[PDB]
Amino acid sequence: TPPGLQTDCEALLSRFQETDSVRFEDFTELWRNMKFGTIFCGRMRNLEKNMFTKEALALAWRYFLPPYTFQIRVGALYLLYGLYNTQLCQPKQKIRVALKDWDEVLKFQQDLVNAQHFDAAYIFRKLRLDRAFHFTAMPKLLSYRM
Amino acid sequence: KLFQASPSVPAKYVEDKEKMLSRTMQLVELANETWLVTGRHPLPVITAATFLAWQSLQPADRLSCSLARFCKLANVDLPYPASSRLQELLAVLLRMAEQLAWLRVLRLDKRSVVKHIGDLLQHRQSLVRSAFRDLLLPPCMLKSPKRICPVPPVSTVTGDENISDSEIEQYLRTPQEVRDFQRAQA
Amino acid sequence: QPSNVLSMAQLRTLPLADQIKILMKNVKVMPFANLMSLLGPSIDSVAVLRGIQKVAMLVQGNWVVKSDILYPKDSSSPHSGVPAEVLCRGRD
Amino acid sequence: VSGSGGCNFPEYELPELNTRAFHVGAFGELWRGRLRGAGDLSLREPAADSDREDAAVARDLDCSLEAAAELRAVCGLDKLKEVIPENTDLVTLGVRKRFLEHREETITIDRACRQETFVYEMESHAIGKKPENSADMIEEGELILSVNILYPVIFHKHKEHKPYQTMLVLGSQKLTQLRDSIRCVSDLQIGGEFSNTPDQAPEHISKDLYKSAFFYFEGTFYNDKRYPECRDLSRTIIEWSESHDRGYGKFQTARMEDFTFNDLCIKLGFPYLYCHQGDCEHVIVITDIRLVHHDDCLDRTLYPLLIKKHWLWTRKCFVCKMYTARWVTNNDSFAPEDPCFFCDVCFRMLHYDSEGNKLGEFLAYPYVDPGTFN
Amino acid sequence: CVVEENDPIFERGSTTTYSSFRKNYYSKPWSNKETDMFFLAISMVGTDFSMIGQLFPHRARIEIKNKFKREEKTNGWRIDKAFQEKRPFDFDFFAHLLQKVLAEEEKRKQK
Amino acid sequence: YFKDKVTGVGPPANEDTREKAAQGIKAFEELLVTKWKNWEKALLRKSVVSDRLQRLLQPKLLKLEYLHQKQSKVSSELERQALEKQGREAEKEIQDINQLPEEALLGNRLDSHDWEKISNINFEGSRSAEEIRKFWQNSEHPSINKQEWSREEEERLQAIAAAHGHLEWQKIAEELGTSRSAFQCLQKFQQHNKALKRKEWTEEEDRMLTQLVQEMRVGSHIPYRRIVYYMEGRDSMQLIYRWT
Repeated sequence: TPPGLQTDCEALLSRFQETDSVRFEDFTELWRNMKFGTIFCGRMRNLEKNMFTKEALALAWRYFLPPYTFQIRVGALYLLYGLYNTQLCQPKQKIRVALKDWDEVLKFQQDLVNAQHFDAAYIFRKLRLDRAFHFTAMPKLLSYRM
Repeated sequence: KLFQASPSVPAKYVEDKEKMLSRTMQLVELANETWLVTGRHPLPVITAATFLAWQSLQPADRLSCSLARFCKLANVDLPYPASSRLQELLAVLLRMAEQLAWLRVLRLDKRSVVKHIGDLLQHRQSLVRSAFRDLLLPPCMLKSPKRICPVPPVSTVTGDENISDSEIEQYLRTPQEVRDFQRAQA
Repeated sequence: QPSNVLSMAQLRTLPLADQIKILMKNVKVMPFANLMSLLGPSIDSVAVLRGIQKVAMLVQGNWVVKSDILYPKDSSSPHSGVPAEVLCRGRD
Repeated sequence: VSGSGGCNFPEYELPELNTRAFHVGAFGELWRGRLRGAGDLSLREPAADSDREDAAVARDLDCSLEAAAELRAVCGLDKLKEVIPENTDLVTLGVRKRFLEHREETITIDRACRQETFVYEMESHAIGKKPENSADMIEEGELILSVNILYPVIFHKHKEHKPYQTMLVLGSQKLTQLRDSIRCVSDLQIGGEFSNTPDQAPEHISKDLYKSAFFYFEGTFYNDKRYPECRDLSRTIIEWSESHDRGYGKFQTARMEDFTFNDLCIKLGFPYLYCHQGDCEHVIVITDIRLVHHDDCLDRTLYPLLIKKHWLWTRKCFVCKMYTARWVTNNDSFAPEDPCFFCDVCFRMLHYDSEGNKLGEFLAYPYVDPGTFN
Repeated sequence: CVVEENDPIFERGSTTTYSSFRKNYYSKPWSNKETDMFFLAISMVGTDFSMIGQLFPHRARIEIKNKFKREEKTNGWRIDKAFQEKRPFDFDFFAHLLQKVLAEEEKRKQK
Repeated sequence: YFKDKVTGVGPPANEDTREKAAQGIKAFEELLVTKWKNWEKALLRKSVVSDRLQRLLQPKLLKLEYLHQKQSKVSSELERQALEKQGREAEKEIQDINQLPEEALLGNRLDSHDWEKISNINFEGSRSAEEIRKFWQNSEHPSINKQEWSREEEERLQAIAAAHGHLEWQKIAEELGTSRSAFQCLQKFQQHNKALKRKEWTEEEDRMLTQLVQEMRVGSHIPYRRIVYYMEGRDSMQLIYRWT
């Protein structure tokens, strides 16, 4: 796991908690202040940036765990949406989702659609439209050699 | 059980019974001629000898083992002082290895001396003679005792009839002490 | 639930290499056609040939079992007690 | 005997190290019944589109017919800014600057990732691979399993066994395909002796001479009987398991020509082993298993892909140091050491005259370099 | 009938057994302040092993006898020095000192 | 845990392993050659000098023990004096053998020495018998000149190699008179030789290079070592220009 990203995510979580509501307008307002999508291009595009954005998406979706609060869930969902939509590199790194992880998102989208939040449901609609999911049995791969 | 290649023991530890018996007999004879059977129990010396024999039969794959590992593999309760006895025997081997020219040039130690044990058993007579010309005693008395059996002072006097009488007054209990003794275990 | 201890039924249940080895150990002299007939027509000829080339040699168009097959390294002459290497050299 | 004990919801036996055994075949049905999974065709379109989007969303999830959420669209595509990572206070920007500084220190160019280019090309081989015909197209919901093998010993002796290759296989395929797809240098070696006649052509490699190969998955030994020459290597392993009370339960034997990857109730990450050619061993680690996606290879018969072939250092000739050797010597008369290496032009001049007569007494064996498969 | 109460144990396979012939009686060691309090108890009470064993709950009678014999053999001068000086029998302060020694040995075991 | 899932205390063996190891099908378990160390050199020196000293002392020690036994069994005084004089001579022999400097007792490169005894006892089976034998014959020996060349022997070396036909380098090195092994001089000979390189590029080799590239090239990286393996004469330095 990248060490700097473990601090960058906790830093952006402050501005995520700073939001007053779950309407998609707050993210558009924060985009003018906290431009997280600056490293998407950088000075070089290779397997280095590929692994960088892969670990970024992985550790960002990791914050979508059930113990996290609803505002944190909305913030993480919109962050993953923006990070995937700002992928201008040659490969299209899709977020990796596990079987156990796809259980909370059902009731999450149910609560979003029952609360009459059209933008929150349209986010997931467009995410499914892009086919941006890697359905895996486990969220991360690991061996026993270490 | 080292003679049979049972599944409980790897094939690398299996050896011949006659060769091991002869090596152990030579080692216990070496211990007998070097004062290692007098006073001490024989069984720990026998265990140390057979352990050294088993190690010397294949030091390439058996020097890394120890006496506890060997006793666990053989399913035999190891004697407690045996290891110490082993050390003493090892020391004897050193006192032999210093006499042989090639061994004293090799500069062996307590661990690398087992691989040449057979050589030490080839000419053990001259080796032990040279070692004894430079006996064996317990390490408790080999600390260079400068005072051996110190002579006590001659104090066989007894005065005339009585040296003193205040000793009796010192050894007796006072009434307060008697009452305290009666109250302590009342 | 002698070397001819295993019968033909128990032999056919063994792999082809073991079958060829046991047949060459028992008969020690046999043609290729007889071996193909005994093993069965359902077995390919190339496999039988590659199997017999490992334990047999060609003598005047026939197949003779190798010397080391009949006399293992731990065996000896039942009549003189000489090592099996000398027997193998003499048979060769 | 049916499938062994296991639930299709993998619970970790040790936290983040391994998981309990489970029927991997039932995943392709469980995840396909819990989620429709439709859309594995890459049918994304290159007005009417908005009308279809409305007719879908306002009927599935949304209740309002107003296209007010489309602002999000212009927030993603239109408001998307060939830029320099600066003028902002982020920690990811800091680590990017650190990487760029470390590059500007010593790194000259990006042309230094051949070990990464290998994996990049082996992954590109899996994308854009159209099928051969309509009847060969993979069906939706196909299970795909990754595997990591550790065969050789030429790598670090005083360190762990990290540097080797990784392969990928399909679920609907038979185990015989995975058996024949595993490539190992030991199959390319040649038997016999060549010092008597180096010009003798290879008659039969060890692949065709000994085809024995079996797998081990939770006491299930799958033997192969396609050819009448192969043998059953599991005949002894069972006896050594039942000769003494070692605590190992009875092992079930089966064939390979009638068993699929679906019935393999195995653990993910557990270090199993595949065995072939007597004692040729390969430690196997099943890391990931997943359903088929719209970006994977569409050819079913052409998917035993080695997604990561690790680099290997070819053994050079010890004499000239400019060619790869092909013969290993033993009991040599002029070599500085016994396990010396020689190439063709060197092995010819070493102990052979113009006419090819054997000079001196020595032994030689055909050394096939492992770089043939690498 | 017992149910899963005892475990199998391999012991004494009837081979050549080592002749131990040693019963190492386990004895609690002696500390410095423990030796000092034993010496002061001797000086206060005398050589009455019974009373000493009564006021030593952490010790035994045979251990006290062995310690007294070894002291008489080694430090006879200190033994006579302690026997010359006398001190009245104390009970409450003796219990306080016992509690202090308990706390000290507890702190030592914590280390 | 790297060899096998069955690697317990005692690992089993299959029947096919005998067929694999009997036909000379060695693949990887024989390529684990390692370099040498200073302590290994010291151990080899000590082992060889100890072996030679033991071979020289064993007959003398046996004769001394026999003389001791005979003088303990015999009773005549004249015979006792004769045996005492013979034992004194043997003791003086043992003394002058023990006080012999460590240069004459090293023998030669091909001297008779028990290599198995040195391997299984001294080296503890860490090095093979042949691996220490050949290492003491040419790699570690005082008769091997460790000094480098002076750029004056390569000319006569190649002259003799051309006059003889490059058949046996041993006789060439012996006639050259360098006091060095043939393998130690042949490396520098081939390093100074010009025939290892190539010449102006042709057209037919471009076809083979393009085929090898289109068959085993990956991304922006080209494995020119494969080209060196297939195409003879091309080294690794100047061959990359073929695609630069």
